[PDB]
Amino acid sequence: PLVTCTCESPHCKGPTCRGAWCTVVLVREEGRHPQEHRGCGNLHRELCRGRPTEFVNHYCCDSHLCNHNVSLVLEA
Amino acid sequence: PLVTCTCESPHCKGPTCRGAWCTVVLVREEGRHPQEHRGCGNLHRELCRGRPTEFVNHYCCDSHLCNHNVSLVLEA
Amino acid sequence: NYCKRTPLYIDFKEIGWDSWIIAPPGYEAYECRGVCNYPLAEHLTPTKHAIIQALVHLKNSQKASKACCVPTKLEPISILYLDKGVVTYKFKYEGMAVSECGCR
Amino acid sequence: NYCKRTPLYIDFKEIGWDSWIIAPPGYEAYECRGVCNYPLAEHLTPTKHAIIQALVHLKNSQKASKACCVPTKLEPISILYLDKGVVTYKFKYEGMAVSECGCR
Repeated sequence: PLVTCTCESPHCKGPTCRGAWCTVVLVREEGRHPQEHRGCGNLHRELCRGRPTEFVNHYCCDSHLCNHNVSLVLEA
Repeated sequence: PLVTCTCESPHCKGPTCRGAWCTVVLVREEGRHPQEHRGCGNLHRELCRGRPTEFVNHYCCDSHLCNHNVSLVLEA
Repeated sequence: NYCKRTPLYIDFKEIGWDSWIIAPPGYEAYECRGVCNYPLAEHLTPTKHAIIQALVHLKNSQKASKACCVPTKLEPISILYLDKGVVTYKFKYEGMAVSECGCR
Repeated sequence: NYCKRTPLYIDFKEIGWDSWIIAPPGYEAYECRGVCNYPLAEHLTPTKHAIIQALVHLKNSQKASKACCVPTKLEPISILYLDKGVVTYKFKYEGMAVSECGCR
């Protein structure tokens, strides 16, 4: 059972994708501003489960377009 | 049937090694001085067969310590 | 840019392999070029190790390096080559051209 | 220096995975660090593609990049993890620690 997700990242072939869950990933690489990625997930469900840190935050959901405008925050 | 070879390169565990043939490789990387490697070969015998170029030259032989003090030249 | 397969044409004469490879004179080998930035897209089939290393690098760039864009499936090509001066046909000369890039 | 396996200890708390990995608190993951300079040592099990690419890079550093030092065999570790709040034992959590480095 797949779900349709907003796709918003360098790797998207289009505005949506389908997968087992939808994802948002907020990433702060050293010295730069946090960057937000939206897409789908099929492997590495365990990434959904990590506690947020100062440099990364994962969000996963499995409803239709459930990641469309979710916005995350990083640890202080 | 293996042969004992002079080993003279960053990857040598000692002064000699054993393999199917002995090797000398002369390498000129862009902007630097040509560097000589001596060791043994077991795979990629075809490298022995390439014509010398401006940047690389291979020599292979299969006698006891046959690579000990062979010195190569590169193309102009 | 990001990790992906890119063109790379190999001329056998330029590297001296025409002394023994009779045909073809060269071929499309491709290469994998680009950075593997977190998060590692699933089409780059990252390992768990690559994901963890990417995460540590994010936290401290001096503790671990980024994961690397490398070929993960190679394809054979057909050649003619000299075997003791005899031109022979090698159907599957393995490991010559990139079909898939990956982050490792 | 040259491509080789090097130490890399992973603390699960530092990357936030302790929320679901109960034990151990971390492990020796290792990493592959170093350059893959021509000629590619046979213990780095280079592919033909890596050798050819290394050769092209030698001739022109802008036509192809160097081959890359990456893990080529990974080993599992054993963990305890939370499955729906239940602590369970996963014997072979695959792909977690480097046993072999390689040039690709």
